[PDB]
Amino acid sequence: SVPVIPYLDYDIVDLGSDIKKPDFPQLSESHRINEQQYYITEDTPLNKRNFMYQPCAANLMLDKLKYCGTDYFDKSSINLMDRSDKLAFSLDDHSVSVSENCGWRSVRSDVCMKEGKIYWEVEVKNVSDTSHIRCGISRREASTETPVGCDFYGYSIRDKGLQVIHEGRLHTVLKPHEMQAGDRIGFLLTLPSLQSQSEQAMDYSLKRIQELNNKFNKEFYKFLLRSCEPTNVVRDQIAIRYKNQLFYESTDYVKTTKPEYYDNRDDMQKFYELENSSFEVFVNGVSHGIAFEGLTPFLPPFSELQYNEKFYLHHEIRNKYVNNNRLGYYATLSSFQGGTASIITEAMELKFLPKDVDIKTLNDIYNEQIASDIVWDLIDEI
Amino acid sequence: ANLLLQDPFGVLKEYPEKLTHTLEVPVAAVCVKFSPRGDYLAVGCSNGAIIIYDMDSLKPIAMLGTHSGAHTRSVQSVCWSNDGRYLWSSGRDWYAKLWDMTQPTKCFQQYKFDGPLWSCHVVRWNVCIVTVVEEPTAYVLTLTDRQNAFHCFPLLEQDQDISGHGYTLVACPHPTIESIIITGTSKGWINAFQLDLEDKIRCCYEEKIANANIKQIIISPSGTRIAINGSDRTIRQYQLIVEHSVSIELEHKYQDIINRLQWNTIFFSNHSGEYLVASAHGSSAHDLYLWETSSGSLVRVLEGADEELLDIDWNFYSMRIASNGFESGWVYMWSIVIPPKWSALAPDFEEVEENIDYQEKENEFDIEEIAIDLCTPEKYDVRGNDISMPSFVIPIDYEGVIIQQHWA
Repeated sequence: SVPVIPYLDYDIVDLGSDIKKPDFPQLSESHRINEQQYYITEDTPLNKRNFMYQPCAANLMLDKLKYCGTDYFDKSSINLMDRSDKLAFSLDDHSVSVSENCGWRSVRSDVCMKEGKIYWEVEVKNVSDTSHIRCGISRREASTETPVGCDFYGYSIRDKGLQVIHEGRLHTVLKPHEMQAGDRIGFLLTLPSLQSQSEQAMDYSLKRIQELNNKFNKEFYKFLLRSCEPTNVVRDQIAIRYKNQLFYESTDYVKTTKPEYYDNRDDMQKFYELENSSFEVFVNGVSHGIAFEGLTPFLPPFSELQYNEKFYLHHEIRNKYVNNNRLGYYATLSSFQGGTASIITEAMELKFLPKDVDIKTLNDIYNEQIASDIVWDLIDEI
Repeated sequence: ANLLLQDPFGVLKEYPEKLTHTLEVPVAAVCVKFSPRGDYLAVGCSNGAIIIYDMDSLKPIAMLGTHSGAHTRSVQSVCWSNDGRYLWSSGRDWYAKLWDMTQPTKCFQQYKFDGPLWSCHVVRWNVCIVTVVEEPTAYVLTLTDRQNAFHCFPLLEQDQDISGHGYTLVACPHPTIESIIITGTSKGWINAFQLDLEDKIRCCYEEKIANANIKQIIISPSGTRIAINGSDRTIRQYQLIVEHSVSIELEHKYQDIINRLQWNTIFFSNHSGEYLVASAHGSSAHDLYLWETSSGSLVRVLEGADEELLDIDWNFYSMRIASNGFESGWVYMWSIVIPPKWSALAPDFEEVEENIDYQEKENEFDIEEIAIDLCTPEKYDVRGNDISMPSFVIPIDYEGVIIQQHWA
């Protein structure tokens, strides 16, 4: 219903120019802590109104699509889209740092955790009695304004004693220990396989179409939920010119209630929990146990993307319960009142690296995100 | 007085600015005088009444002068005893009726004088200084142990003639000495006679300030400042020093520069006289003035009424200004008007006036044998007053209340 937005002068690069096609994150002088000037982004968009953003690049060879999605930084790092407007980071240590008059925020790094084993460490610089941080894991659903842990879209641990955070509650289930100005936390997140994920997601799609559906029309929400595939993508990602640059708006997931399903076996409303998950933390190398084992399964039938419920029902038509390759848990970080935390990406900057062959570095799946982004859109280019 | 302890704070401002009350008294009134506590308001009237109001509902509790000793002529002045129980009232009927509220309508005792009267001023509840018309001495009316003989000692040394100094017309007893009484002649000299409460009277001060007909002399309640109201359009506040041996000096002068008008009555604040309040005389004088007695300047103007005002009373316990109408007879009243607060609704409410930047703490995302006494009443209030010396409440006329339902 809308035409493809045409290119502009800076969009057609040439061999010689060394400028970077997603226009650089313009930084702003935030404050001085840890003997370092950190910086908030000033002129690059943030994720709002239940959107996620990504700088597009005009890709000249492509015909139906005229653009490609792109990230800014070379290796894996924080995507500056799902963060807060007072959340500062410097080009020196990549530690996120809010000012002392700013509160509990959240910052997500762009690497998705979908299946397999991913491990990385997170450096912690300045955690005083007055400045705090909450490191851990979250989906794309967890609002980066609130700190991770109020909901079932993220989990983390406290700074002092590492009280494990879910539903806002503080749980002393691990070994209690406090952060200081020099620790580093490592994350053995064991995930189920995408085959095992797909069947438990398909099971709920069958267990939700009619099994509790005996609202004024229940066929079309069943029809949308027929039409509920495990790994298939429905993406509406469109190029836009914002602030004199070029970007994508991607449809984002909404908050919803707890996935409950009546198993006739044990006679109790059972919770959907992922298979064989483990949330192990390193405290300077030592292991501390499994914080959570029952991670949510999310892939079609637990994440509702943004949907026009009065436009589509009346009628060609998209679906709520889809994938968009951004679906899963992320490297999630928070900061409070000057509490600084830095994310470590590569094996060369890791000190306590366990010896598993299934472990791949944080930069690795980032490249697999680089691998997935173009070729899924090449498939959508036909 | 426990309203003001939690009213809350923000009521000490040392004047009232809004007129809140109006005693719609049909029979016009000259002098008004509050009770020593904030309870009652005596209203000296023109046709010989002395109406006495209860200040809480703006409606009278009695009008004395029914049984014995009604002021037949107009009443010029009324003072009260130190407690608030008796009441000396000097009128133009040549009598000086001392009342007792215990037996309300019946006068306690009176005395026939040499002429009409200007004022009265009560030093101890019995003794009272009364100004006889055009007499160079004031006849102090000491109510002795016997009720028939009031020794009217001349308030004058035996041979010091004040012909050329004037004629005594005002006398205000000193509060913190109580034995010196300063009296004002009619040609600018001010005599200061110290009673021994024998009758010896030392002339502690005789001096002309200006060749004017002295209208009124007032003292601060700490005796520190003394102000005079000449017949020239000037108010002369002094600085009073006494141990006896007494001495004043000209602190400041107050005058109507624009309108160049006369001053009717003047009055001082509670503690040390930080404020003077005066009522102008001429046409278009619709408002009392205020003066910062140290800086000397016109601080505020109390724009309430509609036409000239004659007498000023300031009972600091209620922080009120009663001010009688010169023309209508109506009795305007200013009052420190507190506004309510909705923070009284709940014990955790709070009334801010700015969009405050609440700063985030942590847990917004995280889910008796002490000394008890019942015996001592409080000694002071937020104004530093002499509370807990129990004032003489009015005895409601319980001899005549039983008919008082039927036909007054």
